Amino acid sequence: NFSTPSGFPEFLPSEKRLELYLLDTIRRVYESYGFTPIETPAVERLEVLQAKGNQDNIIYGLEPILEARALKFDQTVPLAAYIARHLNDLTFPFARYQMDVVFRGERFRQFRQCDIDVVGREKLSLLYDAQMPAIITEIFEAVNIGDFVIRINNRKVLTGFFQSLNISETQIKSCISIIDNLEVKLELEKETQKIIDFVKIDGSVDDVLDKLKHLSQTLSEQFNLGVSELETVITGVRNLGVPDKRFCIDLAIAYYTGTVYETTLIGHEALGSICSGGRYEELVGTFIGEKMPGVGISIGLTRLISRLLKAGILNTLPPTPAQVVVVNMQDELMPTYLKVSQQLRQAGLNVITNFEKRQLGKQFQAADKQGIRFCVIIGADEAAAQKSSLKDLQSGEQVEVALADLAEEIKRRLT
Amino acid sequence: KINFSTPSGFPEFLPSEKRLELYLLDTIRRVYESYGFTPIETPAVERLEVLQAKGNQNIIYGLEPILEARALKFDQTVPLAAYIARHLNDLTFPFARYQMDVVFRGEFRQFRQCDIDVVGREKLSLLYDAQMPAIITEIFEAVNIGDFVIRINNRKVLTGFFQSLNISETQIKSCISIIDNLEKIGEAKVKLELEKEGINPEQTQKIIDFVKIDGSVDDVLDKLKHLSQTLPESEQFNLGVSELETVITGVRNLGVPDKRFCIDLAIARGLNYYTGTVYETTLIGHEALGSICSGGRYEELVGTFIGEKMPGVGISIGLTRLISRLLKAGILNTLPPTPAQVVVVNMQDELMPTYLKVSQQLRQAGLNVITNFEKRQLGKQFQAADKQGIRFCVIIGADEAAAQKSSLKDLQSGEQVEVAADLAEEIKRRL
Repeated sequence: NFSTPSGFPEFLPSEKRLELYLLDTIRRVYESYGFTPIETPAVERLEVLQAKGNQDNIIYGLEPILEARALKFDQTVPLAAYIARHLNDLTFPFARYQMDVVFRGERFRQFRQCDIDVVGREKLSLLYDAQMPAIITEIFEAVNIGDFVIRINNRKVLTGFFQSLNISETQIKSCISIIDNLEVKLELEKETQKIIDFVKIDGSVDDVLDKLKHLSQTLSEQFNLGVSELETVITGVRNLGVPDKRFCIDLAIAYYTGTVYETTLIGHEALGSICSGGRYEELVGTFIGEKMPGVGISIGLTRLISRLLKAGILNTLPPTPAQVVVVNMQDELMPTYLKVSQQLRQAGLNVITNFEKRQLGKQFQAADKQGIRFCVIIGADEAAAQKSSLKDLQSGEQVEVALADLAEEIKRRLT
Repeated sequence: KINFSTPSGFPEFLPSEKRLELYLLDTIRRVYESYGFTPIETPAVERLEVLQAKGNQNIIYGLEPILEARALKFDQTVPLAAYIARHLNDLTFPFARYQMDVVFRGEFRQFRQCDIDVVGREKLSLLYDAQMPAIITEIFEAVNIGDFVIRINNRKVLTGFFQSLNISETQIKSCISIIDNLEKIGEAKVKLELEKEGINPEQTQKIIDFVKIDGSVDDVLDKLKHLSQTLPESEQFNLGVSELETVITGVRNLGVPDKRFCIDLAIARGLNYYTGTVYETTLIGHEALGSICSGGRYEELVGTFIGEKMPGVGISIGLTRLISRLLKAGILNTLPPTPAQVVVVNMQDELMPTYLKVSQQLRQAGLNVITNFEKRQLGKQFQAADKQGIRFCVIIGADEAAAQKSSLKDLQSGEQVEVAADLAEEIKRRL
C-alpha cells in the first residue's frame, strides 16, 4: 500500500509549483518589511512541547527502529524555544518569518504555516501592529484571488466593555468566547443581551471610532486605552498607504491582549479567515521565564491552497518550470541542440532539450500537455543558415529567428 | 527548570546562517529549473511498509501519538519511488524532479538533501546522464567556492573489468568495496585485502593497474578501448566503455570544459543501486570534505512499488553537512542577520507619516526597509543598524524634511550624501 498515511497531503507538480510561487511571493513581502528567516527543527524535546500546558492537540512522539522527542504542532512554541537558545545573539525587537511544516493528530495531519512575529524586550511600538495589514494587503493583492477585507479589533476594547456590566469572573472567561458563534442565545444565562448591540456595530472606520470615543463618556480604563490603541494602529495603516477599502473595524473578533486581525475574501466568507493573528504578552517567553510583547500573523498555506483550488479561486501552474523545448529533429544535430539549450539557459530562460527520437507532432503534443510555451525547431536547413524556427504553442504563431536573436525574441514574447 | 536546547543532532541556524542556506537553496533551485526539473515535496511521514520495503531501510524514527505504523523519511529516493507509484498516471515521463526536504536518520539526525532525478519508463537517454556534470558545474560556479573536478565513472566498466578476470559476482562486490577504500588504506593493504578474498597476484596487479589508470579523458577512453579488444568477451565492459564515451561527449557538447571533469575508474559508490554513470565532485585542495555532490544511474531502484523497470539518474547535495563543513573550513562567508538594506531612522516623532511613506516608496522600488520606530539620537541608530549589517540609513531630520530632502549614510563607505525623489535610484546605483 504505497499510499500516503491518512491526513498527510501531497501536491502534484502543478500544485507544488503553485505553493512555491505563493511561498516566493509571501517571502518577498516578509523581507520587504525586514523580516528574517529562521527554521527550527521538525523535532523538539517533549519537555519543550508541553512545558506549562502547551500540548487539546494530539502530538507525535518518536520511537527509534533498528530522551523524549516529538514533532512541533505549531511555530509559536518553537519561537519561544528559539529566542531562549539564542537570546544573546539576536537583535531586538526580533522580526522573523517561519515557513516550516507542523504536525497535529486528529483534517490535515501535516500542514505548512507561514508566520511572522516581532518580539520586543520590555515594549513594542504599536506601529508593528500597523504594519501587519500593510503586509497582508501586499501579499493577497499580488496573489490575485479577488478582493478581501482585513477585519481589525482590539482585545482591550471588547474586554474593557465587558467589565461595565460586572460579570462574575469565573463566569466571564466562560461567556467571553461563546458569544462568537452567534453565526440571541438562551444557553448563555447559565454560563442581558446588551452586548449583542455592541458587536453589531457596523460603520466606516472613522465613524465606528467616533462611536467608541462617544461611548467612553457613557461608561472604563481598559476600554479607553483599547480604543486609543485601536486608533494609533489605524492611523499607522493609513500612513503606510493601505487603502480604506482593504480594512475595517469588526468588534466581534476573538492569549491576545491588543490588536487582532482576521482576513476575509469578499463573497467567500464561508472559507473563514485566510490570515489571522495579533498582539500577545505571554505566548512566547515560556522558557525565557519572563514577559515578552509580540505581534504576529499566520497563513495556513496548505489549508488555504486546498480550499482555494477546490473553490476554483486559484489556478494551478504548469507542471514544469520549462518555458522552451529544443526539439529533436535529427540525431546528427544533437551537439547543436545541446549548445543552443545552454545559450538559452545563459540568457535566463528555463529549457528542456528533447532526448528521445520521436516525430515533431508528438514533441509538440508533449510540450503543450505540460504547458511549455515555445518550441525551438532546428533541422538541417536552419542549422546551416545559423537560424531556428520558433513555434508558440499557445498563440499558434510560428516565426523564423537567427540563433543570435533567439534568446531575446523568446524573452520579449514572455514580457 | 526546563532545558530548551535542540535534541542532540538536530541543528538549527542563527539568522545569518539561515540567510546563507536560503541563498544557496535559491541558487541550486534556479539551476535545477533551467534544466526543467520540477519541484515535489513528499510528507515527512511515510508508512512503515514503504520505508522498510525491499529491505531498503540505518535507524529510523517511528511515530506513536501522545494524547497504521508510520515513520519519518530518512532519504528522498524511497519517497520518490512511492510518489511515482501514487501518481503514475498523472506524471509525464521521463519524470524530472527536484526535492529539497529535510530527512531524519538516527546514529546530524536531521539534514537537508537537495536532489534531482530523472526517471524514465522503460529506457532513459544517456543524455540525462550527460546533463548532470553540466548541472553540477553551473551550481558550484554560482556558489563560488574555488575550482572543482567532477570525477566520472561507469559501473559497467568496473564490474565489467572484474568479470573479465573470471571471479564470482560475490568476490566482485567485495573487491569493489576494497577498491572504494584505496585512498584511505593504501595499495599494500588493498593487495592484502584482495588476497583475503581469494584474488591471486596476477589478478591483483591487473586490478590495481586498472583502478589507477590516470590521464586525459581521451587517453583513458583509448586505454579502455584497447582493453575491449584485448578482452573482447566482456560484453558488460564494452557496454560500459560505450556508455562512458556517450556521457563524456554529451558533457563536452554541453560546453563543460575539460578542466571541470575527469574519468575516475575507482569511483565505487553504491553497492547494489548504481548500474551506469557515477559521479563524485571534489573541491580542489579540499578533499578532506569528501564529495560535494554525488550520484549516478540506477536501473532498478525506483520500481519499488511499480513492477515496471524504471531506470533513473540522479545527483545529490547534502546541503546541511556541506554548510557546516564549508563554514568550519572558512570557504564560505555568512550573510547579514537581516535581509534589510535600508533603515529609515527616527529623528522627530511628528515625522512618522513621512518616514512610513518613504519606507513604502523605497519598498515599492524593490528595496528591503526597516522603519525605526523607537526614538534615540542619530548615533545609537547607526550603531544598532551597523551591528546588523544594514548598509544604508535614511536620515530625514527637522529642516531636511521641509525641502523634500534627506541625507543618506552608507555604513560601508562611512559617507553621507544629500539626496531627495531620487533616493531609491541612488541607493540601488551604489548597491
